[PDB]
Amino acid sequence: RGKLIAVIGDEDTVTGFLLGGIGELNKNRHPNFLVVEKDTTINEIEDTFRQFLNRDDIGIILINQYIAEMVRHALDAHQRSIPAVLEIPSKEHPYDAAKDSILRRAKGMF
Amino acid sequence: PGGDFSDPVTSATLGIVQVFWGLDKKLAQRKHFPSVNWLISYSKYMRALDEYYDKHFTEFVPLRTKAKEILQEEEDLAEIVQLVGKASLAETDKITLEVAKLIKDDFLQQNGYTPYDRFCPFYKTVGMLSNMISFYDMARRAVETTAQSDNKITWSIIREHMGEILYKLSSMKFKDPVKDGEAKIKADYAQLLEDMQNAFRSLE
Amino acid sequence: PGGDFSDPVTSATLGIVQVFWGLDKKLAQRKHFPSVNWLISYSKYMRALDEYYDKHFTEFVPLRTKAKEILQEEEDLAEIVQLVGKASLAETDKITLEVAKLIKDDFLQQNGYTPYDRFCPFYKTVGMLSNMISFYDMARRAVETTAQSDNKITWSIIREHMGEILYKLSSMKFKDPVKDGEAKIKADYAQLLEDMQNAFRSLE
Amino acid sequence: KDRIEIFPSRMAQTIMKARLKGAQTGRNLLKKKSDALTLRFRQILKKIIETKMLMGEVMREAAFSLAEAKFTAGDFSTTVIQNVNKAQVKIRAKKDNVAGVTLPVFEHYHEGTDSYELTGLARGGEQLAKLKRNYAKAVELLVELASLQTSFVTLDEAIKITNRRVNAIEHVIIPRIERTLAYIITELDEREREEFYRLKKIQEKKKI
Repeated sequence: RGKLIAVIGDEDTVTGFLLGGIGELNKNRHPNFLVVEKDTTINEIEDTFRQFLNRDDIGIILINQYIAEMVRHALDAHQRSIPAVLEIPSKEHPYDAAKDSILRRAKGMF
Repeated sequence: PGGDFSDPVTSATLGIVQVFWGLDKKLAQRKHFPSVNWLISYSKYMRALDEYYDKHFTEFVPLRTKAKEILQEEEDLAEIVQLVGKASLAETDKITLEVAKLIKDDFLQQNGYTPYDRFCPFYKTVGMLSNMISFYDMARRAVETTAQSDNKITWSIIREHMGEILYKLSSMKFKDPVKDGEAKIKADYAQLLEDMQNAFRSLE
Repeated sequence: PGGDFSDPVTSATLGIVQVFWGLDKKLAQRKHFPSVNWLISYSKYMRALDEYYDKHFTEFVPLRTKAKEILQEEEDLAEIVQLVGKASLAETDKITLEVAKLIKDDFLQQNGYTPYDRFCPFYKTVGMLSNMISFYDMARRAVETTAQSDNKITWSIIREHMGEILYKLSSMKFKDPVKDGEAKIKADYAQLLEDMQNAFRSLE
Repeated sequence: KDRIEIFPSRMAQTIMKARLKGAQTGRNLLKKKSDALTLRFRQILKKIIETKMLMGEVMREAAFSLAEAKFTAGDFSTTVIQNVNKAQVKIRAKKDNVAGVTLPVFEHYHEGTDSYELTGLARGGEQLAKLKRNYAKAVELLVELASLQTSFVTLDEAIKITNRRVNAIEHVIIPRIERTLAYIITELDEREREEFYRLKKIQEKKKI
C-alpha cells in the first residue's frame, strides 16, 4: 500500500532484487537501495543505514550476511519492530544462524 | 453497624425474613437510585407468583428470568475484564455487556422527583422488559446467523443502522403516564417493537 | 508493647501532647541513628516560632517547605518505582528520588557517639540544607532547559559530571565544630556552592 | 508496608479475605495468559530455522541463475542499475491478532507495473525471465520471514511485561494480605477474651 521494501546489497544481489520488482524513485528522486562494492567505508555506510532507519517509508530492509557483519554494532544498536531488519546470505557467505542480531535476542534458545 | 452482615441482629433478622432487600453502598455512592444490590438479595415469592403471572400475562416469567441471566453475565464479565482492560471483549461479550448496561441505565433506576418515574405499574414494567429481551434476542440471532453463514455482523454495523431504534428504546423511559393515557404508551411500546423488527429486517 | 501505636497508653498520650516523634524499628534495623520516621511525626509549635526564626534568619521557610515537598514526593514515588522496577521514570522523577536518597543518607543520618556528631548547632543545619536544596534547584533547572530544547540531560550525565562534588557534599558532615571555627565552615560550604556553580556553568 | 492499613474487625476480615481471593484469581488468569504467550513464542520459533534454511538454498538458486545469466547477455548490470523508475512489488501492511496483543504483519503485493523488458542484451531474454521467477519466489518467502520476525521481536517484550506483572503480584501482595489477616484474627481473639474475663469477674463478685 504505502511502505516499500529496501535493499542494501552488493552488485549481484542488488541486480537480483531490482529484477524481482523491488525498486523505486521517490518524489525526492533517490534510490531506495544502496550498492556495496569493494571500496566503501563503514562510517558513511552507517550514516546511510541511519538514513534508512529514520526514513518512515521502508518497513523491511534486506542486508547480506557479511554486509550486515560489516556493520554489526550500529546494526544492533536499533531495537524496534516496525523497522524490521532481515539478514540474507550471499554467494560466498552462506547463511549463518550464529551471526544474527535477532537470534542473539533469543539467547540460550539452542 | 458498619454496613455488613457481621452483627448478630442483622444475621438473626436475615435468618427469618422471607424477603431480603440488601442495598449497595457503592450504588448509593453512584446515585443511580434506588441503590439495590440485585446480587446479595433474594425473595421466596417467585414460585407462588408464577401462577398469578401466568393467569394474567403469560409473558412475564421468561422475560424476567432472562433479565436476571443477562444482568448476571454482565456482572461476571465485569469481574473478568478488570485486568485485561476490556481488550478481550469479543462480539457476543460486547452484545451482552451493552444489553445489560442498557438494562442498568434505563430500566434499573428511577427519578422520584419527576412525573414519569414516581410510579411504574406492573404492565408497564412487563412491556419495557419484553422490549429489552426482544432486542437482545434479535441481535443475538442476527449475529449468530451471519457468523455461521457469511459476512459476520458486528456491533458497529448494528449501532450504525439502528441508532434510531436504540434511542427510541432508551426514550421509552419518558412515556409519562401522568400526562398520557395507557393506550398511547402501550401503542408506543408496540410500535417501537415493530420499528425494531423492521430495522433488523432491513439490516438482515 | 511491640511498637503497636494503637495501644491504650500511646492513644491517651497522643491526644494531650503537642509534639510527637514517631520512631520506626526498620530504620533502627538499618542503624539509621536516630531512627525517626519523619512522615508521621508533627509539631504544632511551628507557627509560634516562625516569627523568631525570621527575626534571626529569614531564610529557612523555603528550605523547610522544599524539604517536606521532596520527601513527600519521594514517598509517593516509592510505590511506582517498587512495582514498575525503576524504568518508567521521567528525568525529574529520578532527580527527586536520588536527591531524596542523598538527603536521607546525609542530613538525616547522624552518629550519637563519634566525636564529630556528638553535637550539631543550628547554623550548620542551615548550611547543609541550603547546600542540598540549591543543588536540587540547579540540577532540575539545567535538566529542564536541556529537556525542552534538545539533548535531555540524564541523571547519569550529571553523576559522571560531578561525582567528586557529590562526594564532597556528603563528606560535609565531618567537621567536629567544637575545634573548628564557625566562619571557617561557613566559608567551606560557600566554597562547595562555588564548586557547584562552576560545574553548572561549565555544563551550561 | 508489611500490613495493609485498616482497623482490625470482623467486617475487615471479610473484605481482606475477598481481596485475597481477587488477587488469587488475578494470578491464575495471568498464568493462563502467560501460557498462551509462551505457546505463541514457541510456535513462532518452531520452524523459523527451517524456513531460513529454505531461504538460504533458494537464494543460492537465484545466485547461480544469475551466474548463468552472466553468460548469454554480458554487462547487463549497469543497464539494469540505471533503469530504475517504479516498483512492481509492495508491502501491504496487515494486522495479526496472535493473542490479546496485536502485532503488525505484511502481505506480498503485485502492484501492477510489470517488470521491465531488456531485449537488446545480445538477445538473452529467457535467462533473465527465469532469474525474475527465481528472485520473485525468493522475495515472497522473504516477506513471510519478515512478518514472522516482526511478530517475534514484539512478542518478546510482551512476554517480559506479562511475566513481570505476574511475578510482582505473586511475590508482593499475597504475603502482605496473609500477614494482615493473621494479625486481624489475633486482635479479634484478644478482644473477645478480655470480655470473657471481665464477665467472669462480675460473676464471681455476684457470689458475695
